[PDB]
Amino acid sequence: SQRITIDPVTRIEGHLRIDCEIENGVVSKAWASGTMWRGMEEIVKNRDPRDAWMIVQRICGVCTTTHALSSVRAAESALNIDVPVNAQYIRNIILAAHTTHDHIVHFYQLSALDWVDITSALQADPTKASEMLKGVSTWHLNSPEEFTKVQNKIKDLVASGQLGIFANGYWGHPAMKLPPEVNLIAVAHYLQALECQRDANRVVALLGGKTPHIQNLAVGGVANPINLDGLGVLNLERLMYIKSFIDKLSDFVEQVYKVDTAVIAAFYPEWLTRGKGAVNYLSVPEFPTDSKNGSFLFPGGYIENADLSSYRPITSHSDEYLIKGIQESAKHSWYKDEAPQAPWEGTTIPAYDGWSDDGKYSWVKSPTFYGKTVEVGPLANMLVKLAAGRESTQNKLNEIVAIYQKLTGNTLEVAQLHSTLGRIIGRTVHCCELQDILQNQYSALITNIGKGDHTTFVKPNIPATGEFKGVGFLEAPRGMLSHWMVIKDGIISNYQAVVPSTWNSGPRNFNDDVGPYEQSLVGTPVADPNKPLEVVRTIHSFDPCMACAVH
Amino acid sequence: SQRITIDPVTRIEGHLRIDCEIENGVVSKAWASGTMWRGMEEIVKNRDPRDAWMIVQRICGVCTTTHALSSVRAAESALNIDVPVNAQYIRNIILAAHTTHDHIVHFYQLSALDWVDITSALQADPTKASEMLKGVSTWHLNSPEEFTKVQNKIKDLVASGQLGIFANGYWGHPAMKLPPEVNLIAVAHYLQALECQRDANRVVALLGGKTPHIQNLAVGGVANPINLDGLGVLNLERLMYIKSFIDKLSDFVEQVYKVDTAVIAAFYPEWLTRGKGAVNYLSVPEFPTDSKNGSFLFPGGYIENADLSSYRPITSHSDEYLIKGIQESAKHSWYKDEAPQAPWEGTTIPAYDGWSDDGKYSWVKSPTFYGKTVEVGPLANMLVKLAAGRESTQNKLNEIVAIYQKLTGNTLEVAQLHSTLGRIIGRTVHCCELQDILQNQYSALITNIGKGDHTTFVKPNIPATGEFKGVGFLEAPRGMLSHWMVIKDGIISNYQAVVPSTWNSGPRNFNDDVGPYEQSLVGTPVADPNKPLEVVRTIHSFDPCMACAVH
Amino acid sequence: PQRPPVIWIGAQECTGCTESLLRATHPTVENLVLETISLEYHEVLSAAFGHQVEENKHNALEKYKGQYVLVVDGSIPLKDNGIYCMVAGEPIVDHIRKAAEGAAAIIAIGSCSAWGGVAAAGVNPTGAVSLQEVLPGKTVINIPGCPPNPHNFLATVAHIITYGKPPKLDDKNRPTFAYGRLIHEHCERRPHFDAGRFAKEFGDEGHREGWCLYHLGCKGPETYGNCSTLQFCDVGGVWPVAIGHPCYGCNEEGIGFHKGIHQLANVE
Amino acid sequence: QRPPVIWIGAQECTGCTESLLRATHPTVENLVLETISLEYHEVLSAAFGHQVEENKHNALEKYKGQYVLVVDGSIPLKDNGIYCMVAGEPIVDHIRKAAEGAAAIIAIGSCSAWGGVAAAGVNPTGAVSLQEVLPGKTVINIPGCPPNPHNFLATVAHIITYGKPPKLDDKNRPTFAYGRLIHEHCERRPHFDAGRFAKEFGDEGHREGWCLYHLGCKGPETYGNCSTLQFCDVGGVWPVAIGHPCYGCNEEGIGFHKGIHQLANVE
Ligand code: SF4
Ligand code: SF4
Ligand code: SF4
Ligand code: SF4
Ligand code: FCO
Ligand code: FCO
Ligand code: F3S
Ligand code: F3S
Ligand SMILES: [Mg+2]
Ligand SMILES: [Mg+2]
Ligand code: NI
Ligand code: NI
Repeated sequence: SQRITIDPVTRIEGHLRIDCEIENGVVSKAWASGTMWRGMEEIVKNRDPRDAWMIVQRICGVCTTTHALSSVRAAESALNIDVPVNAQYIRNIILAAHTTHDHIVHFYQLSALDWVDITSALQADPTKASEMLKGVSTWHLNSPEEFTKVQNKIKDLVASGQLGIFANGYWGHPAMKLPPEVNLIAVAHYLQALECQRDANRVVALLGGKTPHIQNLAVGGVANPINLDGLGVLNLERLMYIKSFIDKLSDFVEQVYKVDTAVIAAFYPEWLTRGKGAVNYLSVPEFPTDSKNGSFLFPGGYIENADLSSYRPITSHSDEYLIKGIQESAKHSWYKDEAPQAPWEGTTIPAYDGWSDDGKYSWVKSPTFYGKTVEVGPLANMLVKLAAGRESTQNKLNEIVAIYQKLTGNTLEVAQLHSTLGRIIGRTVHCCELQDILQNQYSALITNIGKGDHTTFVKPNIPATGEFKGVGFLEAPRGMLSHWMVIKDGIISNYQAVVPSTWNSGPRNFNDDVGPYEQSLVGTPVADPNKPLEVVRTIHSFDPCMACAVH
Repeated sequence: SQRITIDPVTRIEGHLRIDCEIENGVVSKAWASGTMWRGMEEIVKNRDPRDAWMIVQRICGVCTTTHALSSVRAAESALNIDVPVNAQYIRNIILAAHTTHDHIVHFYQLSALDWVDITSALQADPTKASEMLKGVSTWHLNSPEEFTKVQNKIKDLVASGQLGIFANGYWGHPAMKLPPEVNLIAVAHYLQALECQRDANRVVALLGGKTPHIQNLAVGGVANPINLDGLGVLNLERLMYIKSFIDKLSDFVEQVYKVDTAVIAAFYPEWLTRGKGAVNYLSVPEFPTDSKNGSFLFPGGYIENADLSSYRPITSHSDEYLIKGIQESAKHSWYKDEAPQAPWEGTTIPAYDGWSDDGKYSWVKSPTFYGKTVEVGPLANMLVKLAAGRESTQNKLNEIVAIYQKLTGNTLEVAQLHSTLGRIIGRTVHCCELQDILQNQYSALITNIGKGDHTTFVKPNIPATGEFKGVGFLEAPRGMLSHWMVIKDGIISNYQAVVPSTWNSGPRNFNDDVGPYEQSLVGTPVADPNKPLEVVRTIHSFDPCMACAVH
Repeated sequence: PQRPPVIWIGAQECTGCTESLLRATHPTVENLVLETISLEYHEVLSAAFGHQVEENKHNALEKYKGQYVLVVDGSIPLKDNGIYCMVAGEPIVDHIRKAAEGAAAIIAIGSCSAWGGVAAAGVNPTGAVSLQEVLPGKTVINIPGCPPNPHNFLATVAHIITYGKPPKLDDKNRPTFAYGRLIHEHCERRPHFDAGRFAKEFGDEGHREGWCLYHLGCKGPETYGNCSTLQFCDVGGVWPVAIGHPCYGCNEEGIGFHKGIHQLANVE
Repeated sequence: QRPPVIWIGAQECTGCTESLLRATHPTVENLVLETISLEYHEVLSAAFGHQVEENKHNALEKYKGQYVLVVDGSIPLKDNGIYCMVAGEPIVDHIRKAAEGAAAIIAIGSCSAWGGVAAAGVNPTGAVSLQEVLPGKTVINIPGCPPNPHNFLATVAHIITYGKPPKLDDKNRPTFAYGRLIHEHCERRPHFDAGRFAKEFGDEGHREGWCLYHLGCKGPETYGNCSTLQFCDVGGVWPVAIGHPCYGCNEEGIGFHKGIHQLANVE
């Protein structure tokens, strides 16, 4: 038996340590540890409810927008405010555009170097590389000339002797299976991804006021002033500009990101058979389009024991079954109170005592849904949409499967999606589907303004006595997010965030049950225990964000 | 035998009428007529010399910057002002970036549809088109996928039944010689050109304050405040932004525009043997780099009777040989005073009397140099640079010739440059050489600011008595430009612009000698006198600007 | 799907107003002409010339009677029966009046067509006038500037297309989203004006600190526009004052091309 | 050879790194391939664990006296450093080690510049600024949450091109970016002067682009370039232009302390 530690895990957000026991070259047990805490729940306490969103947005800058939107939703929940529909359209466009940036950066900048060997790209024939894509993609930047320019960029970096962030990589590792040509294609797409994600954040910026960290929200709606005839406000010229960036995203997402996801599956099919983290999945509906905080464009639900046919739909952010099920434990976390807590009654009292295998080992809490461990995020969101019979999701998945079948002769069944590659596929499907959300919500906004509705904000009143409670749900890039606010005498008396990477990365729980990261690693082959690339491949598939997980 | 009129000539700036006598299927005699006048010379009279540039910049928006720069140079000449070297660097970057925009748009948006049949592009095989460019260009956007997307835009436009500006063009004309594939390539490059020209204008905007019509000049230097440590001024961040756009221009210019130029010659080699406009050529040196309005990066000179070996160099904008040679006549123009006039003594008294074949037929004056007709513009500027033995020019021309050689098995000699295609080639060479000017001047500016020189402007004084004469020379995109200012009692008492299109488009002169447009057309074959595409091909090669020609 | 037709006629233009479109990004000129409109006539870009292009124009005026947007850049010269701008052997004033008869909307793009501009300045050698002066019975939408930001025009056209009527206009028939406010009543150097922090000469200490340009002759106090907010070229931070030069008042009749660069503006 | 940079994240939210992904001059790809050699950065590094820690150690030795050290996030001092542990050691120890050989040291963002949000209120972890943990060193502060990335990139460029830092104010902030109050260069100042104020989001004044002072704008007490440089290089994008007051995120004692709607003191 051997014990390894990976600390720091890189190409994530934040500070993560992973430990594994390895028996005969197979992981037998794992531990996930968030190693940094700020106490953002305590920082926001005792403030005006209207102020929380600006503070708690700073939980994370990778998933910027998400905590801001969840926080305003939580205050609106507590206060019983119906958000104006134009404010929903604007919030929706921001979240969809943000999530587009986030997923593209995850696939390329964070994850690709687990699966791609840059030094092997130097041996590639750029013309053969381009020929491999004929009839596989219609992307306009897969020419031999593009690939040669990229290859030369790699050659020049290597020749400098200053590899920097590309140094001491896992070049030549036995788990690296792509041919030279495919490694070169992937580097070219990594660089092209950077332009696409920049366009996505231009959308976010024009509505948010900047990114990272948008500044256009309010408890009661948004701060954007809609006036087609106004100078210096959100007028038709500004809306046209937003539209010009929305229109630039689809080709790369569909002709590059979607295709590359199918191809990675084709070359790494064993990764459809490992990295299962849970048997229960949860997602919330997202993108409300009515005047009453509902009519969501994307559905939500709960899947128990992987049974899609008996899933429980969730169609409302006020769903009592959802609300009542959520608790968090700190039995194996560095906090004082250990019994499972509903978040309106939550505490976050630090109690660090160092690493212990069988005791406390993480700043992440352990969330459960009616006492069960649950995986959240794009795998959950995709499975729930398939359980719902959402045709858009079925069709998009089928497009990926078709590319995979062209390359391999094989199909993918739903069982194969409960895996490391399934999780990556779910994320890609999400990014693809989000492009239609953007078109839909831009069109909805233009149409609604045309009917004469320029309303964006409903001013709240906050009773100066009494105690009342609200919860804001959001389907973030990494899964279901919830912010839970208690107001007493007009100020925040409790604030608890239960964040998607909390669900997935949390340590063993009150019943010593294993959470998704830790469970997913059992069975992972490790060719070289000094260089445990296989471990990082599975962890990265969850898109860890530890500032989120811990806050 | 018959007489035709082309009115309006399109795909030029401004209002031009061309008449041709056709005998035995060939043009035997031609007339060029500028059919719009504004009287810009009169509008600027009696004003403060410092104000002229903002008014006379509006002579033309295609060649924006040029009249602004020539005007301040004229005032500085009259006043004996030495322009700060930082102001020269800034003026130079603006002119070079502007000219890059201007030449790209001329070749693609204005000229390509004389030589390219868009209907024929529908018959193209995109894969064969891409295959034709292997080993001919390294451009990254010549894939079959790019060409297929472009072909589908054409197909969709044609399918809509609304061809708009592409309607009733010269599709299937016997003078159209490109294969389907090459027509498709050209349309793809036409669209790609639009991106490149937009980048060039971003360089201009960041120094000029906007474009069209920059607003950063002054008699005495520039209005840009240089302060690396200053908020809201020309600091290092703003300079880095400028550089980011300068760096984006070269690949298109070198790998698309330069190559297409060689390809058009390869397919239309008879156009190397027609369209000679003159036997005398003039250019002025450009891009001063010292503290006394000299040390030009590009050379100037005068070539008489096509003899490069005995040319007269011009190294100074104060050269009395250059100054004393220039006169204009209105014998065949719609002005009153007909004898040749030196521009400091020039008049512009309108005397419209309608079109007359043998009398007055144009608002353009007829310029001469020591009594001779002269061609100006990129052909002149290239020939002068070759006469000067400029290695950069020789080497760039040789690259175009090598591509032509590879495609045809034939070479191009200097005699073949005195032609429609030679003129086009000169323009492309200029655009290519300008990218090194941009790099050189950006670097010079950075280096000079680093020495502690932030000076940009020296405040002029203007004596309230006395008469002072100044001339400002500039090598504009279309050739040598000069503004001539007389100051008397503190105000402009005479102002005369002699503009490059005036030299080339001017009507028969005081001795009834034929100017370059009119001369160039003699001998042009015309297959269909109702659709005289061959005439427009030659005329477009000069890049006519009639707002410039007439003012 | 059919695109709304546009007929563009240049009178005494410098072509700067057309060239503004080549800087546009929303839409780019290529998206404008392929997706947004059908540009039925434009002499700078048309494949056809001479008789063929004049046939295009007559056919489009007929086919699209009552449906096209007519755009004119440049001033219209009336002196001597219109001969200072002749196209296809006829005065441009006549081409413009004929096209105006069947227009659904009419736009004067640029100061020259909006109010005469530079072409009508000084002694006005050619009797240059505005488009509204040539078309007294018609509502002309004025989009001034020399040239305007192209999106001042493009968003006006978009409003017509998307919502079926022009944008809201001021008393000079200028769209309020672009011309509704004095530059000086939305200028980022106003704090410096208020404090008496002025540049006195280009390159001086105040100028190099980004102070107010009023004493350099800034016409922002008497010029309506969006130059300080929308700015130019969509790169961020680019308008004449930001670059270091006073506003000349090019948008505004009686200011641009009338007052000296260094002449002081009246302040309300 | 390109100039070396070592980037260490402490109690960071990663927004300061993310700001680089919006940059255009240079873009992040040109930054890392052409402008600098980014020798350590955990968000982008191919290597992980023992390999990446070996990379850092090797770089600190090879480039001793030459590298720019950048830190994002606050540094927690409470309970002997244990609120941020990397590779089993308090981040304050990794920072102090890396600072020893640094040619220049930059605190990117409000958290590293002055403690920021992480140090607000009750300050659960005893979070402090980079300057507080490196008393012997001159720390260049580039505040904001996050700053426009070019406030950082043009500071680095100045070091690279001209061989010294940009001019700094008395808080060690570059004057090109932080030399003036937002309110002393804000395009809504005429409205302020005229008493033309938005009173509520969506009201008539708000929908005419009027001054946001009465919504709590902190422009009068916040140094920065948000009204001029703005964000994202698309033109016209900063919080006030979008319709929301400045919160004072650049400025210690303003952002994360004062309520959004609390009025600023005007000088
Ligand atoms: S308004 Fe200005 S840019 Fe437009 S045509 Fe007149 S002079 Fe040219
Ligand atoms: S005078 Fe000009 S620079 Fe000064 S505040 Fe007014 S518009 Fe701005
Ligand atoms: S300054 Fe702001 S964006 Fe940067 S690490 Fe701190 S919270 Fe995040
Ligand atoms: S209070 Fe804010 S919006 Fe108003 S002028 Fe000052 S900085 Fe601008
Ligand atoms: N996505 C995201 Fe961040 C995490 N986990 C949040 O919420
Ligand atoms: N180039 C240009 Fe315009 C002309 N002719 C000028 O000068
Ligand atoms: S000169 Fe014109 S472009 Fe704007 S800044 Fe003044 S109105
Ligand atoms: S909140 Fe921050 S980003 Fe600028 S506008 Fe105010 S300092
Ligand atoms: Mg929590
Ligand atoms: Mg003249
Ligand atoms: Ni996050
Ligand atoms: Ni011109």
